[PDB]
Amino acid sequence: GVGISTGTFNNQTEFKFLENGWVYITANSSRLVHLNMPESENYRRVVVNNLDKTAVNGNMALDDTHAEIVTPWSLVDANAWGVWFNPGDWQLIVNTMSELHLVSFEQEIFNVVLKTVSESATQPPTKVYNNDLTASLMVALDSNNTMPFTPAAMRSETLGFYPWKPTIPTPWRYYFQWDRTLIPSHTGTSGTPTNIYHGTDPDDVQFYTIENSVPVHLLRTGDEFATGTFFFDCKPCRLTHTWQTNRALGLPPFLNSLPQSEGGTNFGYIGVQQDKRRGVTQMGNTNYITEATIMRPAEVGYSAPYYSFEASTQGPFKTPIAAGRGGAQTDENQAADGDPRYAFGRQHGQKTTTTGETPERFTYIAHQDTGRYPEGDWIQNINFNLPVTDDNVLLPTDPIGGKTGINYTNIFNTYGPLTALNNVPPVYPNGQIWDKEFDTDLKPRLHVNAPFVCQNNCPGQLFVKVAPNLTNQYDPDASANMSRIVTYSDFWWKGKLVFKAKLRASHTWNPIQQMSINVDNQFNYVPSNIGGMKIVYEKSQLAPRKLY
Amino acid sequence: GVGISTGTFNNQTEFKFLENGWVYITANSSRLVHLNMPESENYRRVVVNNLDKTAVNGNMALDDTHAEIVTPWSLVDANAWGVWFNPGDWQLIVNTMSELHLVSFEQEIFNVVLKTVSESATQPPTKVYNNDLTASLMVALDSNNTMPFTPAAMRSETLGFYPWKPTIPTPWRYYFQWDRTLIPSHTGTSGTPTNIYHGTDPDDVQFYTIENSVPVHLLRTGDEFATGTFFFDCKPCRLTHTWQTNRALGLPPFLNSLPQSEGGTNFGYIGVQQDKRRGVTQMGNTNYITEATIMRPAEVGYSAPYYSFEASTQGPFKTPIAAGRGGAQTDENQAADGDPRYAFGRQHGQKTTTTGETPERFTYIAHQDTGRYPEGDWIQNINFNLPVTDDNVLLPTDPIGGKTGINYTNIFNTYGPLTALNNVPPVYPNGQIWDKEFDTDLKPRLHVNAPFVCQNNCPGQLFVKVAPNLTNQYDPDASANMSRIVTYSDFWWKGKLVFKAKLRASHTWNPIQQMSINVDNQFNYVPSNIGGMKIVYEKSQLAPRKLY
Amino acid sequence: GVGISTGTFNNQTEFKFLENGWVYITANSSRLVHLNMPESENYRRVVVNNLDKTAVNGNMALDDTHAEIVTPWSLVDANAWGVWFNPGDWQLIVNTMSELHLVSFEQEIFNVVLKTVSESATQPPTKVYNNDLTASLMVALDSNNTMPFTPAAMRSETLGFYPWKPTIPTPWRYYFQWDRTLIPSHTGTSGTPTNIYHGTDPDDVQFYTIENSVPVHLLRTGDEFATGTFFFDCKPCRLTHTWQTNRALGLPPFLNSLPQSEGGTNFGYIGVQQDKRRGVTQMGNTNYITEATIMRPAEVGYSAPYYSFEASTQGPFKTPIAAGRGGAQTDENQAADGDPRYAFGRQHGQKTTTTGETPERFTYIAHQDTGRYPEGDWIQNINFNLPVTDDNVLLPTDPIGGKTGINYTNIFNTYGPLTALNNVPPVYPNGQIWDKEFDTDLKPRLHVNAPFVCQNNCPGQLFVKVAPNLTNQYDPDASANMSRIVTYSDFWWKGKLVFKAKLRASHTWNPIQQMSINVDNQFNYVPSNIGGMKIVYEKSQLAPRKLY
Repeated sequence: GVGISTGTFNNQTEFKFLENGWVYITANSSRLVHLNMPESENYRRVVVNNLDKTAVNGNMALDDTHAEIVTPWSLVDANAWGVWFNPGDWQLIVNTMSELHLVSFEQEIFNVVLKTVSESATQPPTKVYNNDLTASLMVALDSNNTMPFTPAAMRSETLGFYPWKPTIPTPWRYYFQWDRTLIPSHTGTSGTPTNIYHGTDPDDVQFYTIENSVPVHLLRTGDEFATGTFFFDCKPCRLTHTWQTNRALGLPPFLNSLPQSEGGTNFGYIGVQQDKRRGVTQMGNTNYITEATIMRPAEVGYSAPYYSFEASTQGPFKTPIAAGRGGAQTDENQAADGDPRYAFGRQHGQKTTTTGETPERFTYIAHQDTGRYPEGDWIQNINFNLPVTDDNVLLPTDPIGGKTGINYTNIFNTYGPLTALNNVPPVYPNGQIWDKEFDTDLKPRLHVNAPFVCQNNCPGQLFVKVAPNLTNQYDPDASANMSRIVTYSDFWWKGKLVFKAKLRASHTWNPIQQMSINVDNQFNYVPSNIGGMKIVYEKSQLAPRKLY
Repeated sequence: GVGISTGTFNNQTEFKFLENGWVYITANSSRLVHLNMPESENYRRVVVNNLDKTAVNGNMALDDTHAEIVTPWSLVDANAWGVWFNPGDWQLIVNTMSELHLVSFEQEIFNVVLKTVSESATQPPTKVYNNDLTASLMVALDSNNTMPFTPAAMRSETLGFYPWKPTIPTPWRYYFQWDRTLIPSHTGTSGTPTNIYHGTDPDDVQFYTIENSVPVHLLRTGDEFATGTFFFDCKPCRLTHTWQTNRALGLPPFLNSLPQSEGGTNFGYIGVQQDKRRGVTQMGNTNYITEATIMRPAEVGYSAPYYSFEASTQGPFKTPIAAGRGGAQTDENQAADGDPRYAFGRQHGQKTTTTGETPERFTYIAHQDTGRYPEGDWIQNINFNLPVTDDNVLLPTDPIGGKTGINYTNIFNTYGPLTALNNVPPVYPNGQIWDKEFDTDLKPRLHVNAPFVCQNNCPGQLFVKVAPNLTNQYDPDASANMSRIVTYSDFWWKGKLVFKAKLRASHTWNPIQQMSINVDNQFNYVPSNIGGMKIVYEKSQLAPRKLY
Repeated sequence: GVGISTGTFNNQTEFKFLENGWVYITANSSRLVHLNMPESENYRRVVVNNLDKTAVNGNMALDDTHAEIVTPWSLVDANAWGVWFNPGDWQLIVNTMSELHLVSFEQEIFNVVLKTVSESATQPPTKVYNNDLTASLMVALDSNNTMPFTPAAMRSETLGFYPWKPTIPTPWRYYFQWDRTLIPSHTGTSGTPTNIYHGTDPDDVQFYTIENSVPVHLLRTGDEFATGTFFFDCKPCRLTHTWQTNRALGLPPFLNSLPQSEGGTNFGYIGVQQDKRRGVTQMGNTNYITEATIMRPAEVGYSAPYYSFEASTQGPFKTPIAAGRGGAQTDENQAADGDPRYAFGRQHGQKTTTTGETPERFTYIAHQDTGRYPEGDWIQNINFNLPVTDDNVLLPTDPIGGKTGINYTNIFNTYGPLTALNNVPPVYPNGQIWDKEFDTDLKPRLHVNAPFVCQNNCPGQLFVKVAPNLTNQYDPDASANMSRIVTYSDFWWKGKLVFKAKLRASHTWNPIQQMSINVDNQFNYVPSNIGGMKIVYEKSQLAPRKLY
C-alpha cells in the first residue's frame, strides 16, 4: 500500500561458475526513473523535411526528411551493455571468457510514486510538490511485439549507466510511411535537383496505438509490475578476434635458406624460382606460384562499395558494411566506413560534469582483421603478363567516370559464395545487446548494430505513461487541448539479464592481449573531486583465435 | 485501498476463430470518465415550449415542446459501434463476415478518484485540487430495467470513441407526460392556429427516482463495481445487402434473339409479341405479359407517406419508414426520408481540432435496394386500356388537394401481407447497437435505430453521481439550495461486448464490394500533425446476397 | 479503511407475497446524515419559564414552563411513516391491505466521514475543509432502554422523508423533574393568579448520562456500526374504519309500509305506533321503543370533557381524547379536540422551496365514525314525560356555572364498562409508527400518538456525537469552556423496517373508498420546475368494515 515498499534495489553482478568451464553471469540493474506527464495526450503524425539543408547541392547525405507518429507514451529501454556491467565486470568478462550466450531477461517496476506540482501566482514565484496517492502510472508490456521495434541504443536514449544516478525513459515514436525523392548533386551542379516529399502510400499506412494493441496496467503507489522471464534463442557471441587474412591460411612455403644471425635484415628465402615452384593456384594460365597467387580455401572478408548511398521509396541511405577498414588498427585517423562511431551524452559515458550539448564520441576499432585496404587492391588483364603495363591494370589511383576522387574500389564488390566473415563485436558501454530479426522472407546473415539477433522473438518493449490527471473543468467536446493537473512519477526499475559464458584457455606459449588499468587510463574509472563520472568504451574481442 | 489499483485498462479487440467458419469477437473498451457533481441535488420537472418558433405559420415541424424530469444522476452509455471498434476492426468485420450475433455485455468501474476544488479569494485568482480520500461515488445499475430506457446514441451522447481521450457521462433525464396540441399551418394561413401546452394527464404521471428503485453502491477510491455478464437474446444481423427488386425475381423471359456483336446498342430481344406471351399475371383482364405486369411471388419493400407528420397526445411527430429512398445510391443529393442523418461532435467522429459548435453530419445511404422511386410510380384505371389517357392515370406530377407540391405518392401506402423488407444496417461509428423492445401487446417488426432489438430484456442502464460533499453549515430545513464542497470524480470504465459472426463465402465468379483504404480517404484514419483525430462513417452491408 | 466503503445505499420498498393473502413488506430507508460537533461538551440543567406569556390572565394554556437536561448528544430517530414509505407505497398499502403488523427494525451507520474547518484571518474571509482521518464519531445504542424515551416525531424532528436530501439528527434532551403551580384565570380576573416555579423535588431527581449508561463505539472513517435486528411485540393495526354508531347496531325495525316510487320524499314507515312496538329497552319506566331508545349491545365511542386542562405537580396539561369530533368529516372547520394537528417543516412535507419559518400544518380527520356531536346531546329527567319541558331537560345550550360559553357537554364523561373504541389510525407521513408503553402498574388501553405500542420493549434509541477534537492548548483544570477544533461528520444511515400485512377482500356489491391521483392533487406528488418537493398527508383507514 501507501507505506509499504513493493521491491528491492539490486545492482549486483553475480558470476556463478558451472561445471566444465561454463559460468552463469547474472547482471542485476536497478534505476530510479523520472517520468513527466506527456506534452500532449494525443498521437501526432509529424513530417520532418530539412529542405534548407538538402537544397544546397552536394548535401544529399544530410537528408533528415521522414514521417513519424509521436505518441504520448515513453519507452523504458535497457538494451545497452552499459546498463548492466560496470568497467570491472566488463574487464573480467573480456579477459577471462571466450564466448558469450544470451540466456534470459526480466524486468519490473516498483515503489511507484506520483506527485503533483502547484505553482502559486505569488509575485516571488514558488511551487510545492504533493503526493497524489490515488494517481496512477500506466504501464504496457508489448510481449507480443505488436508495436514497431525501436531500440533506443541507436539514439543513445537507453536507461543511464550509473546505478546511483536517476535516469529517464525516452518519448516513444515510430516511423510512418512516406515517399521521398532526392536526386544527388555536387557543388557546381546547375539548376535545382529534384528534392520532393511525395506524401504517404495508402497501402503502407500503419497507425499503431498502445491502447488498442497492448493491455495497460494502472499502477498506484502501492502497486508493482513484473514482466516475467523471457528466454532468448540467439547464437553465441565470440569474445575472440581472428587475425588471419587470405595470406595467412594453410601451409606456408618451405624455406630452403634460413637466416644464420639475428638482425633486422636477416630474412629467410624460399629458394625456388617463382615459376618453378610446386603447389596449386586458381590462375590456370600462369606458372607463377606466390603467396599472392597460391590457392586459398576461401576468402576472408569482402570488399564493398564504401560511402555508397542507395535510394529507395523513402530516400537515400548509406549502404552498410559488415567489417571496418584495414589499417585503422595502426592509424586511428584511417578509421572509416565500417568502423561504428558512437555519440552519447552524460547519461551514457560523457563526463557528467561537462557543460554544453556537444556529445562525447568515439570510433570503435575492432581487433578482428577481416577488413580491406582498398589502396592495396588492383585489377589486371587476364593475360597476366608481368610486370603489368599501364593499359593492362586498373589501380586504386585510376579515376572512374572521369572523377579524380573516385576509383574502382569505391564501386567494387567481392562478396560471393567463398566469403567468410565474423559477427560484429560487442561495444561497451554504448553498444546494443540484442536486436530483432527482420520479418522478411530472406534474412540477413548478421546485424551491424548488435551481436545477438532475435530469430523468433525477444522481449516485448515496455511502455509507461502518466495517466491523465484532470481538473474539474474538463470538456471532451471542445477543440482546446485537455486541461491537466501537472503530474509526474518517480518509479524504480529493476532488470535481470542472464548470460552464459565459457572460460578461456591458454593455447599458446605467449601471453595474449588483456584489458588492464594503467597510469594513463587510471582516472577514467573513478569519480572526480566533484563527483564527475565517465565511462570510456572498451574493446571486447581481445584474445586471438585461429581462423584456420 | 488508497494506493492499490482495482482494475486494468484494456481496449483490445480479440477475434477467436471457432469451428465451421464461426468467429468469437470480443470487443474490450476502456475509458477514463470525468464526472462533476450535479448542478442541483434535486429532481426537477421542467417544461420546454418553443412557442416563439412554432408561432410562425408553417414551422410546426420545429416543435420542441415537451416535459422531462431532470435528475442529478448521470448515465454511462456505451451503446454505439464507435465505442467498441476502431476502423480497422470494422473493416475486418464488414469485409470478412456475413452475419453478426450479439452475445453478451459486461462493464465495470475501477480506480475511482474523487477530488475537491478550493479557489482562493486572492486578487490573482488561483485554485488547488486535493484528493478527498473519504468521498464516495454513487453507482446504480438498473438491472431490472425499472427506469425509462434512454439510449444516448440518439442524442450523440454516448462514451467517446477514442481510448486515449477522456470522456464524460451524460446528465440523465427522461420524458414526463404532457398534453400538447399544435394545428398545422402554412405561410399565408390566416389567424393563429391553436398552439397550446395543455398540461399533464394525472393518470399518466410517472415520477421515477433512482434512490427509490435501484440499490446504490458507494465507491470510495479503493472500491470497484462490476455489473456481471448480461447475455442477449436478439436475432442475427446480416452483413449483406439485397439488390433484387420485384423486377429481378424469378425466371427472366426467354430471349429468342441474342446479340451477335459486342457494343452498347446490341440488345437482346424477347421476340414474342407482348400480348401473345406465355406466363402468369395478376391482371385478370389483360393479355399483356411484361416484366412490369408478370406475377412476382411477393413485394420487396413498400411505399409509405413521406414527410408525413402524425399527431397524438404529445403533439406531431414524423412518421418513420423502414428503408431509404431509391436513387440515392446514384445521386447523394436525392437522399431523403428513410436515409438516417447523424449529427455528432468531437467525441464521436468530428475532427477533434475543429472549433465551434457546428456538428459534423452525414446521411447514411444503405447498399440495400429495398426503397422506392416515387417519381416512377403511377396508378391507372382498372380498364387498363393502353396507351393510357390522361383521365385514366394518376401520375406523380398530378396535384393532390389542389397543391402543386403534393402528389398521391406523398400519401401512398402499399404495405400489406406480401411486403418483404430487411432490418436496418449497422451504422458505424455513431449507430446504436441494441435497443429495448416496446412493452406494447403488439410489437413492431423492427426498429429503425438499431439492428439488435431486445425481445425480453437487455442490460440495465448504469447511473453514477458524486455523493454530496457537505460543508459544516448545512441546514436541511432551509429553502436555499444545499451548500456543497466543489467535488468531482475521475473513474475508469471498462466494458466487454461479445459478438459471434460467420465468415463469408465466395458464391460468384466476380469479386464483391470491399471496404479499402485509398489515396482519397487515407488521411481519415490517422492523426493530424497536431494530434487531431476523426472517425468517418463506414457502410456495413457491402457484400450482396440473393433475395430469391 | 480510509478508501473502502463500509455499506450500501438502499431505499427500496419490497413487497413479498406470502401464502394465504399475507404480504411481507420490507421498507429500506437510507439517508446522508450531517452532524456538527455539539455547542457544548457538558450536560446542562436548563429551566424555561415563559412568565411573560402566562402572566396575562387567561393565557394559562400557553404555559411552556419546564426543566430539561440538555446533552451534547444527538438522536437519530426514524420513527415516522414518511421515513419509510413514499406516496406510491403508501397508496398500495392503504388501498390493498386490511391490517398491518409491525415485525422488526434494524439500522446501521456506515461510510463515516469527519472533516475539520479552518477559517483564515484573511481580510476577505475564506475557509477550507480538510478530512480528519483519525477523528472519531461516537455512537451509542441504548438497547436496554436505560435513557428516557423521547420520540422525535412529536416535535417533527425525525430524519427527513426524502432519500436524495441530506438530513440531520436532533440535539438530544430530556425532561428533568420540576414543581410548578399555575392558577387559571380569565380576562377581567382581579389580581395576579399564583404563577410560580417551585423548583425540583429531590426524591424525583434523575440525571442521566450516556457515558455512564451505554457502551460507546468510536467510529473512524473506516468503521461501521449495526444495531442488529429488533423484533416487535405489538398488536396488529387495522387499515379499515368502522362507521356504525349505536344507532346502526343490530336488526333495524321492520317497515310495514315501503315506498312505491323513487324520489327524495318517498320514505318508508315503521307503521306501528311508537308506544305499541315490540322490542327491548333499558328505559324500564317507558313504553316507547324508538331507534333512540331501543337497547343496543354496548356503546360505540364515548363523550369526554373537551379542552379540559388538568393540573398536576408539573402544571396544567390538556386532557387527551381517543377519537375526533363528529361532523368534521362533513365540515373541515368543525375539526377540534381529538383531531390531531401536525405542524412540520421542509424536511417532513412542507414545500421545500418555501421561505420563512411558518410551518406547514394539517388537521387529520379520521374516517372512523367513533366520535361525538356534543350539540346533539341532552339529559332529561328520569320521569321521561314527553315532550320534555324546559325544567326537565339539560340542553347543550344551557350555561353551566353561569357561563354562557360552557355547557354540560364540556364537563361530560360517558366512558364506562360498555365503551367500545378503535386504535388511532396511522398518519402518513408525519405520524409516529411505534411508541413505548408506560411503566405504570395500570397501563392505558391505547396511545393517541402511534398505532403500535411497545408492550415489553422496542428498539433502543440511537445516539451520536462528534468526539472532542482538542487543540494543543487544552487545560482541564480551567473554568473556561474547552477549546476544540471545529469538526463535523457526515455519515450514511440505513434502516430496515419490516411489516406483515393482509390483503383486503371485497365483501360488498359496491366498490369502496380508494386513494387515487387526480387532476386536483396531481402536482403534490412530483417535483416542481426548480426541484421543490412536498409530501401531503394521506388517510390510512379508507375501506369500511362492519363493527357488528
